[PDB]
Amino acid sequence: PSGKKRKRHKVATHKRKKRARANRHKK
Amino acid sequence: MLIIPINIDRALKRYKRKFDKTGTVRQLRARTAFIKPSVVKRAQIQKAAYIQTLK
Amino acid sequence: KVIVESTGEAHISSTFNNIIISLTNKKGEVIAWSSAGKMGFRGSKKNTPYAAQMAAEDCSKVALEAGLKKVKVYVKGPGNGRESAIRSIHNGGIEVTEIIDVTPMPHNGCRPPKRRR
Amino acid sequence: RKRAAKKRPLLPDPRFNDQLVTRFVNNLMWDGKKSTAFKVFYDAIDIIETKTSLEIWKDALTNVMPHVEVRFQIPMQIRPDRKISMAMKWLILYARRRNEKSMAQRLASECLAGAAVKKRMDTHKMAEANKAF
RNA sequence: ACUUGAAUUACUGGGAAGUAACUAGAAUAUGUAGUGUAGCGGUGAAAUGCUUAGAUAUUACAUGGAAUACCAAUUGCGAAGGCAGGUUACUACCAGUUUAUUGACGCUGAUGGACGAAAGCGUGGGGAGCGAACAGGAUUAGAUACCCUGGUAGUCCACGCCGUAAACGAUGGAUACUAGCUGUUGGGCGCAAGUUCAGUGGCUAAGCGAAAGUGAUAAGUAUCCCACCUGGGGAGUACGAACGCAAGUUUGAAACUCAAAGGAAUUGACGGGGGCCCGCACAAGCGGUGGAACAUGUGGUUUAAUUCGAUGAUACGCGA
Repeated sequence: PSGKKRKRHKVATHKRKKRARANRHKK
Repeated sequence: MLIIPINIDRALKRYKRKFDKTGTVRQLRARTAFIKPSVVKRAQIQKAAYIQTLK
Repeated sequence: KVIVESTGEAHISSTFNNIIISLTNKKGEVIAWSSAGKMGFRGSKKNTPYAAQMAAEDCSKVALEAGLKKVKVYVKGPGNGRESAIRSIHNGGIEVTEIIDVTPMPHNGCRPPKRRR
Repeated sequence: RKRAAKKRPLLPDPRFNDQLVTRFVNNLMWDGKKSTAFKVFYDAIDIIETKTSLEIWKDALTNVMPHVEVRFQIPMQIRPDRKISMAMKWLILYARRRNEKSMAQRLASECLAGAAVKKRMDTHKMAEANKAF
């Protein structure tokens, strides 16, 4: 199919990953 | 090895064509880079399919 | 200091960016070397038949006036110049008796370095 | 996609009945004036009578004929005929830099066989450098 | 009660099917020794880098690590992940057929158990090449990237931990029917032709499908069981719980907002996709403009007014 539908699911899973990475070592 | 006994241009052309025939002028340009199995296994299913549709 | 008995070899090691010719005694002791980059060909023209011919002829009539008459040329590596590196030695005195090619090929030995984009 | 060429046939001159003199005066012409160009050429070749005839001029025209030109800056032969148009063009172009009095006077460069051979020497020196192509 | 389903046994075979232990060569790297002098390496071109403290190159020997060119492939095996130099030991599985044997002992399967690419985590070794992060050189207006030179973790081994992939045939497991043509793998019957089971590809009829397509190894016609779906975003998010050393995995909402998201195919348009052609389009040659002074046109600034319009190619010595 088209790639636009699979798109934005890379951004939604990258922003959460980067947020969880930047919120580590917080305690 | 490619030992070849022995004019000089005739023997040189014979050696050059034997070197081109033994499949090495393109064998090293394939080893200069790294081809992982995930990409080396599709150039077979895309070549066999072409040879089959060319029959 | 090295013996120059009249039986020797010429190792022509070429690659994708240069070529090196080495006329050597029959025991591994190098007599006279030459390179395309040595013969004032710095640039993208090191891998060219003319550069290979000039590099070969540079050492041809240098090792000639030493006592070398018969050569057993060993060719190694890909790249242009393997033709006009033996052409302009056999056409410049010293006579060739073999065109043995000893290009090394690994049997899946090491990992090639990171295919370039 | 020009698909053709005609070479533009020529006709000889009365004096010297030669076909190269016509090409020379044709390259010498300015603003479509052939009579004054012929006059200037005749005065020049008569001034050259100091030291033979136009034979020495046509042999000096040979020293300005290049055998290879650079045009990755690859060298190549030009043509069996464009040699005697590059030679004439170079001679006429470098004879207009001489700080003499008249055109027939500053055209006395055929005996300089002098800004004409320098061009051929520079062309050969620039073509022998890029010989690996 | 029976053998057709199923399972066991006997004979022929089949494989990169697993676990463990030995062993071989090519190649790369390093070290020692011999020869020898000004380069080597790299790029679209360069530079960083190694080099007269002897590099690159060549010969001989030694050390160490990882992977196995040719065979080699729409091959074969495995439930899947996956499995490739050679040898042995310990196992497992599958196919065909003259057997003999039990007699429905079968299919699926929520909770659940086991296995499960790569990356990642803990402990102890190893570390040749490659190389996240990182350090320099280069390109660029900038380049925390592509390119070049180095390089740590890692990649490897012995015990473990998580349980995630485009884990794909984007097609759950069984059984039974329904046209052919054409290869190939391992068996049986064949003196050959050829025939019959068990797997693996391609073309296509009917039939299905919105179409692309599928098509006897169905996405064809039926029956059984399991899982999943109910507009897009919010959202695999919030809260609670379980597991894990951690990274994280599994389960999983709502408030709010829009009238749309989406699949197949068609015509055009475009591409720093391909192929074939044309034009003073480019390549060659000549003469110019942009430099100077003058004439008109226009923009801009002033004036009581500086009449109006075109202000890319297709306006600016134009209407005039």
